[PDB]
Amino acid sequence: LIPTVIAYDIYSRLLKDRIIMLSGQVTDDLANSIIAQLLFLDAQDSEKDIYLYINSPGGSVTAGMAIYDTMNFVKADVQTIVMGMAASMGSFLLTAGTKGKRFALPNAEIMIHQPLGGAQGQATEIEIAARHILQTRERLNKILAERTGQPLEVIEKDTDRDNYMTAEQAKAYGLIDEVME
Amino acid sequence: LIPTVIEQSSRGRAYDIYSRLLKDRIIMLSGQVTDDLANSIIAQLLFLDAQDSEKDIYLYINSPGGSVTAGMAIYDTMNFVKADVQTIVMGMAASMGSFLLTAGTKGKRFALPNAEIMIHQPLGGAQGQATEIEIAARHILQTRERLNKILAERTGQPLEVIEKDTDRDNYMTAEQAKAYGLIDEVME
Amino acid sequence: IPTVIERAYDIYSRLLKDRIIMLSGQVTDDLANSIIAQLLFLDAQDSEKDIYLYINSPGGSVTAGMAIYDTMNFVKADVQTIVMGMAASMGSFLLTAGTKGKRFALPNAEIMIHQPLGGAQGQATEIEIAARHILQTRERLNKILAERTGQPLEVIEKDTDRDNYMTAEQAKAYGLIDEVME
Amino acid sequence: IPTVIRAYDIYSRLLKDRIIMLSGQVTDDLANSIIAQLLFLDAQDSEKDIYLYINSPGGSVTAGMAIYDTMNFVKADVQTIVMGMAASMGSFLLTAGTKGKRFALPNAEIMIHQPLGGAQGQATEIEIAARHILQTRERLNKILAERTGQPLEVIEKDTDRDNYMTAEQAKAYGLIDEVME
Amino acid sequence: LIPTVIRAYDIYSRLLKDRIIMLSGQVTDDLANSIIAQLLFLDAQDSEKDIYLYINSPGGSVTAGMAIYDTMNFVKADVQTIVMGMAASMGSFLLTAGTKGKRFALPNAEIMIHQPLGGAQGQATEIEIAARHILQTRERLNKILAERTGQPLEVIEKDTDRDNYMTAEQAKAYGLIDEVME
Amino acid sequence: IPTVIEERAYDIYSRLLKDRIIMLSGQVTDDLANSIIAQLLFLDAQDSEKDIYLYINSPGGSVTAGMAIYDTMNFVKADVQTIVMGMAASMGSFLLTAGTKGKRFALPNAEIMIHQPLGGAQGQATEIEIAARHILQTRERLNKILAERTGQPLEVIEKDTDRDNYMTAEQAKAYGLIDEVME
Amino acid sequence: LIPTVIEERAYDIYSRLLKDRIIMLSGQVTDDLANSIIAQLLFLDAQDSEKDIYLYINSPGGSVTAGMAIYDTMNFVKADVQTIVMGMAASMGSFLLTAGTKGKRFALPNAEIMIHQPLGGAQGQATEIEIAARHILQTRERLNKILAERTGQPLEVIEKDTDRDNYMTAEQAKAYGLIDEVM
Amino acid sequence: IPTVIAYDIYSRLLKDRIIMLSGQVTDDLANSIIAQLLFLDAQDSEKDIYLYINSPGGSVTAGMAIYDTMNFVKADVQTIVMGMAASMGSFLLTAGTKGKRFALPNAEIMIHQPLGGAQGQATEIEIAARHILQTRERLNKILAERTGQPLEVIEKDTDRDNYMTAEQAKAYGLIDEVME
Amino acid sequence: IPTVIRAYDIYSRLLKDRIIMLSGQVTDDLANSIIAQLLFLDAQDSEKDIYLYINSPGGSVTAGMAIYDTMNFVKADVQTIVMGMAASMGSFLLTAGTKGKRFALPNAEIMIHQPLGGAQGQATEIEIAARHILQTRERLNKILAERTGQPLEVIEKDTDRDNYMTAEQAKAYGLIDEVME
Ligand SMILES: CCCC/C=C/C(=O)N[C@@H](Cc1cc(F)cc(F)c1)C(=O)N[C@H]1COC(=O)[C@@H]2C[C@@H](C)CN2C(=O)C(C)NC(=O)[C@@H]2CCCCN2C(=O)[C@@H]2CCCN2C1=O
Ligand SMILES: CCCC/C=C/C(=O)N[C@@H](Cc1cc(F)cc(F)c1)C(=O)N[C@H]1COC(=O)[C@@H]2C[C@@H](C)CN2C(=O)C(C)NC(=O)[C@@H]2CCCCN2C(=O)[C@@H]2CCCN2C1=O
Ligand SMILES: CCCC/C=C/C(=O)N[C@@H](Cc1cc(F)cc(F)c1)C(=O)N[C@H]1COC(=O)[C@@H]2C[C@@H](C)CN2C(=O)C(C)NC(=O)[C@@H]2CCCCN2C(=O)[C@@H]2CCCN2C1=O
Ligand SMILES: CCCC/C=C/C(=O)N[C@@H](Cc1cc(F)cc(F)c1)C(=O)N[C@H]1COC(=O)[C@@H]2C[C@@H](C)CN2C(=O)[C@@H](C)NC(=O)[C@@H]2CCCCN2C(=O)[C@@H]2CCCN2C1=O
Ligand SMILES: CCCC/C=C/C(=O)N[C@@H](Cc1cc(F)cc(F)c1)C(=O)N[C@H]1COC(=O)[C@@H]2C[C@@H](C)CN2C(=O)[C@@H](C)NC(=O)[C@@H]2CCCCN2C(=O)[C@@H]2CCCN2C1=O
Ligand SMILES: CCCC/C=C/C(=O)N[C@@H](Cc1cc(F)cc(F)c1)C(=O)N[C@H]1COC(=O)[C@@H]2C[C@@H](C)CN2C(=O)[C@@H](C)NC(=O)[C@@H]2CCCCN2C(=O)[C@@H]2CCCN2C1=O
Ligand SMILES: CCCC/C=C/C(=O)N[C@@H](Cc1cc(F)cc(F)c1)C(=O)N[C@H]1COC(=O)[C@H]2C[C@@H](C)CN2C(=O)[C@@H](C)NC(=O)[C@@H]2CCCCN2C(=O)[C@@H]2CCCN2C1=O
Repeated sequence: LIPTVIAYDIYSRLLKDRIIMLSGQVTDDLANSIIAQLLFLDAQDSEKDIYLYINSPGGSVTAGMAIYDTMNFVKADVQTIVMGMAASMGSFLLTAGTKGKRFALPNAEIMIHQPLGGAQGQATEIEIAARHILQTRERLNKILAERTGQPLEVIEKDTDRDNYMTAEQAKAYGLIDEVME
Repeated sequence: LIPTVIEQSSRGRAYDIYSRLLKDRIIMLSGQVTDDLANSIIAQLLFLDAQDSEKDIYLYINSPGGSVTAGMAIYDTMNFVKADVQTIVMGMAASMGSFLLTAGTKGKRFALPNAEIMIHQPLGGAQGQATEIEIAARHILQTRERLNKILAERTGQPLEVIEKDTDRDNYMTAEQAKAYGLIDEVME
Repeated sequence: IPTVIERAYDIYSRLLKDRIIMLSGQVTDDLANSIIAQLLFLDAQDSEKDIYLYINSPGGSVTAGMAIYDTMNFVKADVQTIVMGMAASMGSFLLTAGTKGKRFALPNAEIMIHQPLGGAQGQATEIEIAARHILQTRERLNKILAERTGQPLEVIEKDTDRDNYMTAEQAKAYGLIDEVME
Repeated sequence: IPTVIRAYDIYSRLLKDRIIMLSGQVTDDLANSIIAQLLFLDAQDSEKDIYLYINSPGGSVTAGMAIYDTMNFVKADVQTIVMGMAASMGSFLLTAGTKGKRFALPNAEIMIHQPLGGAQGQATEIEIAARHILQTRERLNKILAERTGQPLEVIEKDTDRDNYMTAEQAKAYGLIDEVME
Repeated sequence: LIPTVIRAYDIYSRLLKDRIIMLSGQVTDDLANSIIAQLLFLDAQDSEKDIYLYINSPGGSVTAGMAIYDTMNFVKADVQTIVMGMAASMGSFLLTAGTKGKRFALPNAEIMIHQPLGGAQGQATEIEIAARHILQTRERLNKILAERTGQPLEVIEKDTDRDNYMTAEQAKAYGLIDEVME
Repeated sequence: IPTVIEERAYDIYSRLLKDRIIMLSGQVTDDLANSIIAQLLFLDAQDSEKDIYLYINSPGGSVTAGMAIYDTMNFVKADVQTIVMGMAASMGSFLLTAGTKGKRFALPNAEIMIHQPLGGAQGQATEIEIAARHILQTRERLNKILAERTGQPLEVIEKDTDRDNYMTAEQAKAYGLIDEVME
Repeated sequence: LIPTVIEERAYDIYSRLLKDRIIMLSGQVTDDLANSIIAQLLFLDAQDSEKDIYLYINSPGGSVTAGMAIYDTMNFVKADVQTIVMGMAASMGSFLLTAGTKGKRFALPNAEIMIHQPLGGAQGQATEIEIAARHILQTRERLNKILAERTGQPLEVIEKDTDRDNYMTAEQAKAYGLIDEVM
Repeated sequence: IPTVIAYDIYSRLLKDRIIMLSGQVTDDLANSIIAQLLFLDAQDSEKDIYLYINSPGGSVTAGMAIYDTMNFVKADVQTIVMGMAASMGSFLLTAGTKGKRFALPNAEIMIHQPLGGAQGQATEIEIAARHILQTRERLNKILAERTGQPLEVIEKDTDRDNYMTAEQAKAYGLIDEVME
Repeated sequence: IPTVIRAYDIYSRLLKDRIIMLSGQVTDDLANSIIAQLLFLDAQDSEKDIYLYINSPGGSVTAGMAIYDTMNFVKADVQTIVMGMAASMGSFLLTAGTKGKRFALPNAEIMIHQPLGGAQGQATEIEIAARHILQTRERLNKILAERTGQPLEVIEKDTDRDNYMTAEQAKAYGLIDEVME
C-alpha cells in the first residue's frame, strides 16, 4: 500500500521536511503518533515552522485535546491546511493552527457541531455524565470564540446542529485565514 | 503478492514494483477512493512536484469511486502542484474516479480503448429528526451543484446538460467520453 | 388476559361494551386498524354517547397515527382522551385530538412532543424528495397542534425542536389537555 | 383483537356490513384473504356495494394485481377509502375503486412511483428481468392513465421518482373523487 | 388475520362449501396435502358438479405439485382453474392441468414457464444420478405441457429454456389457458 | 387447514379419518410416527373387517420412526392399502411397499426412490466401529424385508440400493414395490 | 509460504521469475491483481521492448473491468505477450489467454478453458434495472466482438457458444481458435 | 519458521532441489510449486528434483497445473509421500518419474473419484455433470497409464474412498519403492 | 520472540545446537517444519545426535506419522524429552525416540488413548471409514508394542480410554527410558 523513495517511506520523507499528515479518525493511537512527531520536530529546530495537513471527520475529544495542547506547547509555529474534510475535532485542530497560517484548499468541507456522547445507569450517573459533556462543550466553545474572534453566544448558536461550511465561508467565519489557490 | 525489482547501480537498489514506477513519476490510483488512499496519492503528488515541477506526473486510474471528500482532496492537490498531471483511465473510472480522470491537465487526459467511464449524482444517507435530514439534504445538493459546475468547466458542456446526464448512472465508452469532453484522446 | 362473566368477555372486550378503547404501546398499522374498527363500531352503535380513549403510548408510525386522528374527527360521537403513564410523539398528538373540554391526564402522566423522525438513503435527488416529504409532514402536524393547543405555529416549531417533556400541569397550561384528574 | 356481541371478532363484524380491511404490506397471504372476502360478498349480494378501507405501503405487484382483477370482476361496486397511507400498490388499489366512489380521509398520504425489482445472473437473465419489469411498468401506467384521466406521458413523468400527494392533490390529479370531512 | 362469516365458517371454509379451493403461495408438501384433501372431499360429496381451483402461486416443489396434478386428473369432477395475479413454474403447470375448455386467467395475470431447478453435491457418480433425475423430470413435465397446450415437445423445450413470462392473452394464444375472463 | 360441515364440523383431515384414510405427509419423525400409529390402532379397534388407506407423500426420515409405523401396519388385523402421491423416497418407499400385497398403488406421476441408510458417527475408533456395525445391520434387515416385499433376490436389492435409485410408477410396478398404477 | 533463492542478491521466487520476463496471473482477477500485472507489464516493456513477455494464467475469472485493464495493457506494450494456461482459464481468464499475441498462445495439455457470458446484478427501480441491463448487454457485445477477432469465429457462433458455461479441452480450444498450440 | 546460517529452512532445502508440497492443493500453493519447478529446471535440467508430498488433496485444476508442470520440465521429478497423499495428493505422487516414486513406510495413500457440486436449472446441472464425468475419465486414463492397471480396474477401485498402505500402493503400481 | 547475538531468533539458535522444539498441536504445518529441521540436521552431520523437545496434546495422525517416519529415516539418533505434556500423537513421538534416549522431566504428563475420527453418509461410506480408523489403531498399537515391549493385547486394553501416566509410570511401562532430575 505505501510506496518508498530513495530510503524512506513516503510519509517519513515528508516528515524530514516538517510535514505531518493527520488523516482519518482521531484516536488515541493517531494522537500519540502526531504528538511524537510534533515533539520531535520542535526539539530538532524550533525556529522553522511545522505543517499539519488535515483530512479528518473527527473522533475522540480527549485525543484531539492532546494534539491541541501539544500544538500550543511547541515553540515552533504550526501551520494547518485542510484538504478534503475537517469535521468536528478535525475543524477544531484546523483552527488551532498559528493565526495567519491556517489554510483550506478550495474545495475543502469544514464542519462544526457539538460534542457527542452517551450515558447509561442511575440518575446520578447520568447527571455526572451530562455535567461532564456540557463542561466539555463550554470549554471547546470558549476556545473557538478565541480562535475565531466570534463572540461565545454566536459559537453556541452555530454549533447547535451540524454546520457545514465552504472554505470561503470558513474564512469569513474566522476558522481559517486563507483559501489557497 | 507484490513483486520486487533490482537496479544495477554505481552508488550501490531494490524497489517494490509500485515504488519503481514512482521513480519515473507514475502514481497508481486503484480501487475505492478512501481517506487512506487519498493520503497516499496526495503524499506522492506533493513529493513529485517538490522533486521537479518541470516534468509531468502520470496518474493511472482504475477506480469505482468512493468518498467525495477524499476525492476532492486529491482533485485540489492535482490542481495545486505546479507540474502537469496526466490522467489515464484503464478499466474503469466511475463516480469520483471519472471526476479525477477529467481533472487531469487539458490535452493530457486519456482512456485505454476498452475503458468504462461512468458519471452520476452523489450518494448519501441521513437519519434522524426532520431538521437533521434537511441539513443533510442541503449539504448533498450543494455537493452535487459544486461537482456539476466543475464538470461543466472540465468538459465544456453547459451546466444544464451535465444535470440531465448525471441524473442516473451514465456509462460511456472511451470514444463517447472523448466526444463528451471528459477526456482528450483514446490511446492505442 | 383474564376473562369475566350468561356471557363471557375478555377484559378488554368488556370495557369496549362500556365504550372504552385502550390504546397501549407502539402505534403501528395493526394497532391503528383495531382502534379504528372499534371507533367506527362504537359510533354506529350510538353517536349520542361519548367514547373514551385511554392512551399509554411512546408513539410510532405517523401515518398509522393520522389514520386514528382522522377517524376520531370523523365519528359523530365525542372522543374523550385520558393519558395514563405516557403519551409521547404520536401518543401526545392523539391525546390532544380528543374533543376540546374532554382531554385529561392522570396526575403523574408524562407528555412529550418533538419532531418527526426518519431516514433517507440514495442519490441526492432521492434524499431531497425524502427531506421535502418529512418537512411537509412536520408542518402539517405542527399546524394541527397550533389549532389544538391555541399556541401560535412558530411557538410550536421552537417547542418541538428537541424532546420536550411535560408534566400533566405543564400540558394543561400549554393547551394540550383540559384537566388533570384526581 | 376485541370481540363484540352471536359473538364476532371486530373485523368479522365489519365484514357483515360489507367492509374489508386492507392493512399493511400487500403479500400473497393478504391478497388471498381480501380476494376470498370480495368473492364471498358478491355471491351474498351483488346489488349492495363493498367498502375497501386501505392503509398500506404497497408490496407485491402480482398480489396487488390479483386484488385489482378481483375488484373489477365482482358485479358489486367497490368503494375505496384511504386512511393514513396508500403507497405504491396501495395507491393503485385506491384508484381502482369504482369511479365516483374513491375517497381519502383529509390527512391521508398517497404515493405513486415506478415498480421495484432485482435481477441476478447472466446477461441474458438480466435482460429477461429488465423486459419483464418494463412491461409491468407500462401496463400499470396505462391503467393509471385510464383511472385518473391523465395522459400516459404525464403518468410517466410523475411516477419517475417517489411522488407524495396530499388528499387534495390526489383529488386534483384524478386518483380519488372526494376527500371526506 | 382470517375473518369469519355467519353456522359460523372461516372465509376459506365458506368458499369450500361452494366447491372453491384456494391455492395461494408456495407449493409445499403441506399445501399439497390440504389441496388434495379438499379435492378428494369435494368429489366424494358430488362428482357431477365442477370444482373451481383459484391459483396465485410462484411455484415450489415439483413432487408436491405432481401430487396435486395427479389428484386433479383422478377425481371424476371437472376441475376449472383460474389464475389471479401469478402462476409461475408449478403454478402454471397446475393452471394448464385444469379441464380443457375451463382454464381461465384474469386479464392482468402473469404466467411463467421455465425449467426445473435443483442442486447436487458429491462424487461424480452422485452428480450423474442427480443430473439424470432432474433431466427425466424436465422431460416428463415437458411431455405433459405438450399434451396440455398442443405445442410440440421441441417447442416446449426451446420456450422453457429460460424464464418465459406471458400475458393472459399470450397464454391463450400458446394453449396454456382457454379464455381470459373480464 | 379448512373445516367442512356434515350439523357436525370436522377439520378436513379428521373428516378423511372418519372414512379410514390416513395422511402420511412430509418427513417421517417420531411425532408423525406417533400420530400415524395412534390412527392405525384406533381404526383397527373400531373395525378390523374394513380396510385402512394410507396416502404417502414423504422424502423419508427416521429409520426407527418408520419401523414403528411398519410394525404397526403389520400388527393391525385390517388390511392397509398404500397409495403414493408425489414422492415416496427412502423410508417413504419402504412404507409404500409394506402395504398389503395386491393393494399397493402409485398415482401415475409419482416418484419412488430406494437407497441405503444414512448416518453419522463421531469419536473413538471403538465408538465408530459400534456405529458402523449398527448401520450395516440396519441395512441388512431393511434389504431382507425389501426382498420379501418385492420378490427380488437379496443380491439384486443390494446392487439396486447401493446409490440413489429413482423409479417411475411403472418401473416400481415392474420391480415389485407396488401392484398397480392407478389412472 | 513463499521461498527465496540466492544469485550476492536474494529474490523471492516470483521476483526471480520476473527478472526473466515471466508474469504469474493466479487466482481471481481483482483490481489489486490487475494493478500488479499492469505494473509488471509496463516495467518489462520499458526495460526492453524487443524481448517477449510470458504471462502464465491459472484463473477462474473475476472483474470484467479489471480484466479489460490487463487486456488493454497487453495490447498497449510494444513487446509481444505470450500466454500459457496451466490448470484453468475461465471467463476473464480465458479472455486474457486468447489476448496473447497470435501464434504465441499456449495451453498445457490438461488445462481447462471455459467461456461464457458476463455475470452481474441489478436492483431498484425499473429505470435503474434497464440501465444496468443495457450496460451488461453492451459489455457482452463488446467482449464477443473481441473474441470473434481473436478466434476467427464469426460473431453469431461466439454468441451461441457463450450462451451457457462452455468447458473446453486444450485441443478443443486450439480447434476453436482461442489458442495456437498445446505444448 | 526457523532460519539456518542466512536462509529460511524451506529456502535452504530448495537450494538442494527439494520442494515441499504440504496441505491442501489450492491455486496459491500450485503457483508456488510451479514457480519452484520452473526455477529448478532453468538452473539445471541434468540434476533431479525432489517433491515431498503430505496432502489431503484439493483443487483438481490446481493439481493438474502442477502435474502438467512436472511433465514439462526436462529434469526428472522424484516424489516421496510422507504421512498422507489423498486424492490429488496421490495423483501427484504417482506422476513422479517412473522408478522414482517413493513412500515412507507408514504413509497413507488414498484414491477416489472427483468431488463437486452444481446448482440451478436442469441444463446447468447437465453441463456440470458432463464436465465432472469428463474430468473423472481423464484422470482415470492417466492413472491407468501411471499404474499399469487396466482402465476398468481403476474405475472399480476409485468408485469409493480406497485407502492403501505403502506396500499396497507399490503392489498396485502407484509407487515404485517403500523407503526404509 | 526474542533474538540473541550474527543475530538469531532464539529457536534458530537452539537449532544450531541440534535442538528441535515440537510445541502445541501436531498439524500439517508443524510437521513440515519439524521434518525440514530433521532432514537439515542429518545432512549437516549424521554422527551427532538430534534432540527433540516435546510439549504437545497431539493432533493429526498422518502429520504425526510423517514426523515418525522421518525420525526413523535420518541416520542420526533422535533423543526425545517430554516437558509438560505428551498426549496422543505427542506420546507416540516421544516413544519413537532412539531407545535408551527417551526422557521425561519429572512432572511431565504422558497420555495414550485410541484414535479419534468421524464419518457421515451412506452405510457403505461409514463402513469404509470405520475400517480405516480401525486399521490406523492397529498399526499404531503394533508400533507401540514394539516401542514399549508390551504385548499388543495389553496395548489395546490400556489405550481403550484416556490413560494418564506419570513420568515414573511411563518408564515402568516402557514408553521412556529415564526420568531426568
Ligand atoms: C359496525 C358497522 C359499521 C362500521 C362503520 C363504518 C363507518 O362509519 N365508515 C365511515 C367511513 C370511514 C371509514 C374509516 F375507515 C375511517 C373513517 F374515519 C371514516 C362511513 O362512511 N360512515 C357512514 C355510514 O356508513 C356508510 O355510508 C357506508 C356503509 C357502511 C357499511 C360503510 N360505508 C362507507 O364506508 C362509506 C363509503 N360511506 C358513505 O358512502 C356515505 C356517503 C358519502 C360518503 C360518506 N358517507 C357517510 O359519511 C355517511 C352518511 C351519513 C353519515 N355517514 C356514516 O356515518
Ligand atoms: C381406541 C382403542 C384403540 C386402542 C387399541 C390399541 C391396540 O390395538 N393395541 C394393540 C397392541 C399394539 C400396541 C402398539 F402400540 C403397537 C402395535 F403394533 C400393537 C393390541 O394389543 N390389540 C389387541 C386387543 O387389545 C388389547 O388386548 C389391549 C387392550 C387395549 C386397551 C390395549 N391392549 C394392549 O396394549 C395389549 C398389550 N394387548 C394384549 O395384551 C393382548 C393379549 C396378549 C398379548 C397381545 N394381545 C393381543 O395381541 C390381542 C389378542 C390377539 C389380537 N390382539 C389385539 O388386537
Ligand atoms: C518502470 C517504468 C516504466 C513505466 C512505463 C510507463 C508507460 O509505458 N506508459 C505508457 C502509457 C500506459 C499507461 C498505462 F497506465 C497503461 C498502458 F497500457 C499504457 C506510455 O505511454 N509509454 C510511452 C513512452 O513513455 C512516456 O512517454 C511516458 C514517460 C514515462 C515517465 C511515462 N509515460 C506516460 O505515462 C505517457 C502518458 N505517455 C506519453 O505521454 C506519450 C506522449 C503522448 C501521449 C501518449 N504517449 C505515447 O503513446 C508514447 C509515444 C509513442 C508510444 N508511447 C509509449 O510507449
Ligand atoms: C519532499 C518534500 C515534499 C513536500 C512538499 C509540500 C508542498 O508542496 N506543500 C504545498 C501545500 C499543500 C499542502 C497540502 F497538504 C496539499 C496541497 F495541495 C498543497 C506547498 O505549500 N508548496 C509550496 C512550497 O512549500 C512551502 O512553502 C512549504 C514548505 C514546505 C516544507 C511545506 N510548505 C507548506 O506546507 C505551505 C504552508 N506553503 C507555504 O508556506 C507557502 C507560503 C504561503 C502559503 C502557501 N505557500 C506556497 O504556496 C508556496 C509559495 C509558492 C508556491 N508554493 C509552494 O509550491
Ligand atoms: C370425504 C371422504 C373422501 C373419501 C374418498 C377419497 C378418495 O376419493 N380416494 C381416491 C383415491 C385417491 C387417493 C389419493 F391419495 C389421491 C388421489 F388422487 C386418489 C379413491 O380411490 N376414490 C374411489 C372411491 O373410494 C374408494 O374406493 C376407497 C374407499 C375410500 C374410503 C378410500 N378409497 C381408496 O383410497 C382406494 C384405494 N380406492 C379403491 O380401492 C378403488 C378400488 C381399486 C383402486 C381404485 N378404486 C377406485 O377408483 C374407486 C372405484 C370406483 C371409482 N373409485 C373412487 O372414486
Ligand atoms: C539441507 C539439505 C539436506 C536435505 C536432505 C534431505 C534428505 O535427507 N532426504 C532424504 C529422503 C527423505 C525425504 C523425506 F521427505 C523424509 C525422509 F524421512 C527422508 C534422503 O534421501 N537422504 C539421503 C541423501 O539424500 C539424497 O540422496 C537425495 C539428494 C538430496 C538433495 C535429497 N535426496 C532425496 O530426496 C532422495 C530421493 N534420496 C535418494 O535418491 C537416495 C537413493 C535411493 C533412494 C533413497 N536415497 C538414500 O537414502 C540415500 C542413499 C544413502 C542414504 N541416503 C540418504 O541419507
Ligand atoms: C528529539 C527528542 C524529542 C523530545 C521532545 C521533548 C519535549 O519537547 N518535551 C516538552 C514537554 C512536553 C511533553 C509532552 F508529553 C507533551 C507536550 F506538549 C510537552 C518540554 O517541556 N521540553 C522542554 C525542554 O527541556 C526538557 O526538560 C525536556 C527534555 C526532554 C529530554 C524531556 N523534557 C521534558 O520531559 C519536560 C517535562 N520539560 C520540563 O519539565 C521543563 C522543566 C520545568 C517544567 C517545564 N519545562 C520546560 O518548560 C522547558 C524549559 C523551557 C521550555 N522547556 C522545553 O521546551
